[PDB]
Order: sequence, then structure tokens, then C-alpha cells
Amino acid sequence: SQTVTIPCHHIRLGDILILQGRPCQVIRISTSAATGQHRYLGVDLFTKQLHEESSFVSNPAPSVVVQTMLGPVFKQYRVLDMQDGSIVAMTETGDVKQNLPVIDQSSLWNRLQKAFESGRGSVRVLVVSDHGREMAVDMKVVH
Repeated sequence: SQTVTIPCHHIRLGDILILQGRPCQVIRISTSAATGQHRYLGVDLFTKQLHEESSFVSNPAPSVVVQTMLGPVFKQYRVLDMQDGSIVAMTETGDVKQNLPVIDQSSLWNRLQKAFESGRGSVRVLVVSDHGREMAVDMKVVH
């Protein structure tokens, strides 16, 4: 309910994966000489520390070999207000989050503020959770 399984051949630099239980932005992908597993080096979205984790290899059916990692399930919240590096957000069911932080990554705050001031009702934030802690890590505009 918190994670989604992603095939390694669909993982690129910049993707967000769960590494050592933490949501992280991938900054390096390499291959283990001994096992053929892929190794992902990432930056923890919350603490900014580096973490690495290698892929899980499975053989679920004859001649089917799968290598996967976990990615987080992103939630999408409406944006009701913006106040000093945090936002007031609303869930799909109307639950209000008063002080939701916004990651300082790829000018997200500035892009969010421009989109919010053009049309407030169509702006959404994509939100990751880390052990009760929520943060807005990207944005979308609904059509």
C-alpha cells in the first residue's frame, strides 16, 4: 500500500526509489560483477544522506527472470495556499494538511508558485511519505 514494484529496465537516473527503506533520488546505476544485480546509489529526499541498495532477482515462471526495485506510491493533493516554504494541501477526501513541506529540488517551489497563481484549482502536488512524515516532491497540472 506504500510501495510499487518497478522492473530495473524501467529505472533511470533521477527516478525515486525506496533504498534501505528511505525514499531516494537515484544518482548512479551500476552492475555487480559477481551477481548481475543492479546497484542504485541515491540521495535521501528527507535527510539528504546517501544510500545504496541492490536489486531483487526473481524467477517467477519458467524462463522468466525479473529484476525489480521498490518505488513509493505517490499521493496527489490539491494546493489551497502557499505560506513561506510550506503549503496548505488537501487530500482527495477533503482532509486538510496545514504545513506540508516542499522539497528544495529542481526549483519546485518556484514552479509551484507560478502554476498556483495562474490557476489554483488545477495544480496538484505529488507527495511522498517517510514514516509518518509527508513532503511534496513534484507537481502536476490537471487537464
